[PDB]
Amino acid sequence: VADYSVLYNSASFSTFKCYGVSPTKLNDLCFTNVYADSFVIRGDEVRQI
Amino acid sequence: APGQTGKIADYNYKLPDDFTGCVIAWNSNNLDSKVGGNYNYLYRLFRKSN
Repeated sequence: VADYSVLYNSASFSTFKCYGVSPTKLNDLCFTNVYADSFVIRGDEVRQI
Repeated sequence: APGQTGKIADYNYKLPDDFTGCVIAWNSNNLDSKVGGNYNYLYRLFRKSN
């Protein structure tokens, strides 16, 4: 069970673009599975992905 | 902006989905830079609804 309501709440997130669905609606739908791809990139190319 | 949610988008003040108008933003870091820490600027936190 994921607390997707509160993960969005941390104000550290400076570039929070949810192309998939709206952020607040992360709470209701049930995910088949999930990919969690983590890395660190340049400050300029943050929006190239 | 109409189409965003957050502490700055709904918890303090909301823009309607049919809003028409002009937002204006400019760099007031000159006057707003207060040696007293300008802590007189508040906002409600995480209101239970929207």
